[PDB]
Order: sequence, then structure tokens, then C-alpha cells
Amino acid sequence: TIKDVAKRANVSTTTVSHVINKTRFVAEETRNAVWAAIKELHYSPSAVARSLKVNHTKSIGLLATSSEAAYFAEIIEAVEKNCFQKGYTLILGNAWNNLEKQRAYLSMMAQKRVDGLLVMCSEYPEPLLAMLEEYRHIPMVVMDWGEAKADFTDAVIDNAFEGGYMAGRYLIERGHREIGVIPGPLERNTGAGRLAGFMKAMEEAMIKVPESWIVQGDFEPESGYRAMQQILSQPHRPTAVFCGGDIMAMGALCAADEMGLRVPQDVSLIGYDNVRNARYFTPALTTIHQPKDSLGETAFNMLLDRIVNKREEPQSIEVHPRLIERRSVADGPFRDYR
Amino acid sequence: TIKDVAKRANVSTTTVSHVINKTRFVAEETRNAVWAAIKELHYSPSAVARSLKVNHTKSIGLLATSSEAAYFAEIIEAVEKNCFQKGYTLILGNAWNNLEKQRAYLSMMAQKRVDGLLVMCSEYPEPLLAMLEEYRHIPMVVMDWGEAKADFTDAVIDNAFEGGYMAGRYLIERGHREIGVIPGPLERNTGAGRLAGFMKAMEEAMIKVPESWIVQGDFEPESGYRAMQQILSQPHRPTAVFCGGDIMAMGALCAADEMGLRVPQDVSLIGYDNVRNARYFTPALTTIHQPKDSLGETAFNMLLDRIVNKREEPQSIEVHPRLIERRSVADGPFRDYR
DNA sequence: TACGCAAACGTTTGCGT
DNA sequence: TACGCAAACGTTTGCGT
Ligand code: HPA
Ligand code: HPA
Repeated sequence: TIKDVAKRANVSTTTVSHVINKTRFVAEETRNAVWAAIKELHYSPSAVARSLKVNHTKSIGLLATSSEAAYFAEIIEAVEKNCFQKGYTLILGNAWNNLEKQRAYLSMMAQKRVDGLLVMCSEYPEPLLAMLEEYRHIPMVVMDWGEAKADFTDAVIDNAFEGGYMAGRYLIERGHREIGVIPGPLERNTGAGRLAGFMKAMEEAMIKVPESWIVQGDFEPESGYRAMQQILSQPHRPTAVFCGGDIMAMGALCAADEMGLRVPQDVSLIGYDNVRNARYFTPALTTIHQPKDSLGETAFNMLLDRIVNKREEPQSIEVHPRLIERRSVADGPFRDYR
Repeated sequence: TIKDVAKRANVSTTTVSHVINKTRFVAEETRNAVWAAIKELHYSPSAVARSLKVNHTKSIGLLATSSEAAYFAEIIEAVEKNCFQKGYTLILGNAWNNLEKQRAYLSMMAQKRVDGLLVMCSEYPEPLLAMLEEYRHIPMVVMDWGEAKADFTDAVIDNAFEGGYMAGRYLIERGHREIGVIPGPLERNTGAGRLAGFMKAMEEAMIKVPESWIVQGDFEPESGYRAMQQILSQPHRPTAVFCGGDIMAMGALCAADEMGLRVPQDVSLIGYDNVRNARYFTPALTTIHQPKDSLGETAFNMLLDRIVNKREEPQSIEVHPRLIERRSVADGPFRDYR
């Protein structure tokens, strides 16, 4: 069709091209003439044709886990913002923690020739680390690890341990000594690592959380419901709960309510993520905030780098979590003795 | 690179192609040989090269409004599921109700040559109806209108009016006669149309909602907070509130709480959307459920049709909302007199 | 029986003059 | 000064034999 444009215009397609991408000087007269064509002809320059030549699609892929999840969801909208303002196109893909599903999108992606690869897989088994590294050729960053798992990728790191530690600390310094925890999947950084940070702060205070007081969640409100229920539903119960993430928290909240307990009056609860509307939880949720936005833009940024600046060596950037005091927490029994 | 494969293999690229797409018979012997190459050579067939020939990208675009929003978010994850299982690639794009932003992605999209176009723009001014129809050439469906605005598109329709009406009805039949409403943007179906459905049921009962009892929200919890606050914060207040959508509802909830009112003890409240975790709202939210999933798959489906079956005429499919009774509502003063 | 020749898809870009 | 010739990018596919 570029051939058609050049013809109504009586100029080479070579010309037509040039004006369309201001890649060389063209007489005004001519320049206009081209547009004239472009417009009546109702011309849309084929990006694939062009991609085929110039060798780059100007499009990138999000090999994510799932997008409905609050946490996720926000991280994405960010990444998207950055793609846009920097001309990039977004290819969203959810593997649902499914190897086959991953090997698939991974491939679809390579074939579709995405310029770089954004990776958010949550769990990362050897089997996955492997597939991932057969595409080391395509530039990519994994935006969800705690430490730098491989050498063939860039990494953004959240310090979800210092976060877990802040979480504990707060409770500790609030009067609390009988604490419970519902962590996320241990096969996940935001899961395991958060917990760990929490437990250190605890050992440091010689608080010993009883195993009957620690219940695994899956980051989904239902898991939160069940956990909290399991906790409060027992002879002896803590006065404070640390919840692996805000939506589970939102779950934990409900159940405590359905069991007629008061938050934070009867049970204090602190979560983690600082999700968009945790402030409208009831009560307004006190949590640890994860800089999802920065996390996103910081990821785009590294990728872009490797991309244009053709960087080879790996990189890793740390991002930092911070306490947000809302109102789901209250002074514990030992506050006055400190 | 296909040329490279055919060479290690000592066969025509023509061959190589054929085996890769089982498009004609190839001697086993040969067939294997090819793979052999494909594999060591570590070959990934270029989809763009191929797209250039076969004329179809096998990829589709979501010209959406925003993706973090609960409602939205879910609709998307659906659409994505369907793209995947049907080989399609997803291009997510948020125009944020910004014309320029829209004219942009719209174009990026056409140039990128998406096979069909999924449209979810929320507000739709003439200026937008126009741009949209300059791409009538690219197959597309708008999955967010109440009636069929244009003739150059397919349409999935939600009956958000029958929904608004159900909403009212419930309240009516529960003992309620002093009702309030926080609707979504009137420039939106889920906004206006829901309201309307609500108001009819009201006129039908000769309930007259006082204008000081109806407050616009923007579908965001903060708007909900403010509205509810505005309502309950006044001499005379209703005994029941209909909330244009679940997250705003979640907002309305909080504020009522911060004003020491009880839900549904002091104020009954019913929302709309039936968002993924409205069950974990506190109290468990009673709302109108919107079949987002079906809405999604139903959209993919129509598009696919036009796409493969090269359908020209427009179509429109209706989907239906339904009452979900949770516990944010209680019998009003007139329940016994019915 | 089983496979190749070669032109085409829609652009970009180096050497021209 | 201001523009074209023509080959190339990586595939697919019709006519062959
Ligand atoms: O894996 C996760 N899923 C959902 N929310 C989360 N917040 C932290 N990690 C996660
Ligand atoms: O426009 C909307 N935004 C967010 N949630 C919604 N639920 C219905 N309509 C909307």
C-alpha cells in the first residue's frame, strides 16, 4: 500500500517513506503531496513490514502469573504506563504458575519477537529457571525475586525481609508478645521472605510463635478467612496477627467480624502490600507498603537500558518497603513496660 | 534463519517450512532431520515474517480504560484466558478516557495490525465514536454499551437497567422507603443506566428520592467515602443506600463505620458488580452480580466470528445481571406492612 | 512419490545522479 | 539540490517434475 501512496503522489515509495519518518529532507511541496495521499488513501504504515526490516517490534511482554490480584494488577497498570509513554506496546500473558502455560507464552512471545521480556512468575522451579534461560538471547528482567537467582537476567529486589522485620517490630513495640502469622506461599519471595523478616524480629525479642499460631495463606481472601478463623478459634489465642498480604488481610478481617471479635479492639492486625484501597478496609488497614509503581517503572527502565544501550551484564536494583500506620492496630499488654 | 535450518538439513527451506506447519507430507526421515536442525540451531520461527505473508497477526487488542479497577481487572483476565486458549496474543492498552491517548493506541494498534479490536472506553463522545469508525475496517466489538450506539461494531449488552431495577425492588420489598443513591458517572452505561433502572422501580412505588440523597461517585472508593459521608451527615437520612458499584460501596462502608453507624444495623446498603471479594467486605456485601466472565468470553467469541467467518453485519448479545444476597441489608420499617 | 524454484508480502536504505 | 533503483528482511506457496 505504500506503493499506492507513492503513486497518487507521483513520487518514489522511497520518498513516501522518508517523509513518513522524517529521515531525510523533502521539499515541502512534495512533503505535503505525500500526506495528501496518505490521508485520502487512508494509509496506515505496516509496523510488521517495518519490523521485519528494522529488526525490532517496539513491543514488550509481561509473562505474569495472574492479573486480577490487587497486588499484581497495580504492578501491571504501572508497567503499562511506562510502555506507552515510551512508545512500547504491551503484551500481557498469565501462565498461572503453569509450566506448560509458561513454556507456551514464552514461545509465542519469542516468535512474536518482543524486544525485551518482563517476568513475574511467583514460584520459580529449576524447570522454570531453565526454560527462562533458553531465551537469554531476548533481553529480560524478573521483577519478583528476593536475591538474584540467575546471571542471565536483570533483577529488581524488594527487601521483603526488611519488610517482614518492620512488621514484627511494630507489633513488638506496641505491647505485643502473643503474635500470630498467616504467611503467603513459601515458594514465593513475598511469601517466605516476608515471614523470615518477621521471624527474626521475633527471635530478637525472644517471642516464640507457637506453630498452632502460624497458618499458610495463598494470598487470596478465602485463605485469610480460614486462617484467622483457625487462629481465633482456639483455647489460647494471640493478641496480634501479622498477615502476609492485604487481601488475605481483608479476609482475616471479615471472619474476625463474623466471630464477633473486634478489630483492632480484640485482635490487632497488620498486613502487607499497601494495596490501593486498604485504606478503605474496615478498619482502615495498617500495613507495610510496597512500592509497586516504582517497582514497575524501575523494571521497564532496566529493560530499556539493555535494550537500547545493548547492555550485557546483569543488574539488580533494590527498592524499599515502608510502614503505613492506619488503624487496625492497638497497644498490646506490654506497651507500658518498655 | 529458516534458510540456515534448511541447510544443516540439506533440504529446501520450502521443506523446512512444510514440516514446521504440517502443511504437506514429508518423509519421516526428512521430517526428523529438520527438527534436528531446528533444535540445535535453536530455531524460532519468526511470526512477523510469517504474519507479513499470511496476513494476520493472530493477536488482538484491548483498548481499555484502566486495568487496576476491580471490575475491569476481572473482565480482562477473562478476555486474556480466551485469547490464550484460542492461540490469540493480547495487547493491553489503557486510554484513561483520554481522546489523544485513545487516538494513539488505536493507531499503534492498526499499524501493529491486530486481527480484531476489543473496545472498553467507558465514556463515548462523538469525537470518539468518530475515530472508532475510521477503523471500521478492523473487526471490533465494544463490550461496554447499554444499547447499540453504532452500526459498524458488534455489541455485548448488560441490561444494567434491569439490574438497577432489581436493586431498587429488593430494597422496596425489604421494608425500605427512604432510600439514597450514589451512582457512577452519568456518561457511562454502568453509571446512568444502572441509576435509571433504580429510579423506575422507585417511581413505581411512588418513593421519591430527595436530591439531597443522591450523590455522584466516580466508581472509586474515595468517592464512595465522601458520598456516604455526605448522606449520613445530615438532619434527615435514609435507611437504605443503593451504591452504583462494589468498590465505591466498599468506600461507603468504611465511612459509615468511621461515623459509628452500623451496617446494616443502622443503614442498609446494597451495591453492584459482585466483585471477586465483595464477600469479604464487612459485612459481606449484598449486591447485584455482573457476569463479567461471560461478558468477556462472549466478546471474544463475537470477534472471533467476524474474524474467521468474515462476518460483516453487526451483532449484539445480551447478558444478564442477578441478585446476590449477602448481609449488608436488613428489613426496613415497612416490611411487615406488605 | 517426495520434494524445489522463485516470486511475493510491505517496508527501509545504501549508493547513486 | 532533491530525489530514485533495487536489493534485502524471513517467511509461504503455487507450479512444477
Ligand atoms: O504472590 C502474590 N500474589 C498476590 N498478592 C501478592 N502480594 C505479594 N505477593 C503476592
Ligand atoms: O466504569 C466503571 N469503573 C469501575 N468499576 C465499574 N463497574 C461498573 N462500571 C465501572
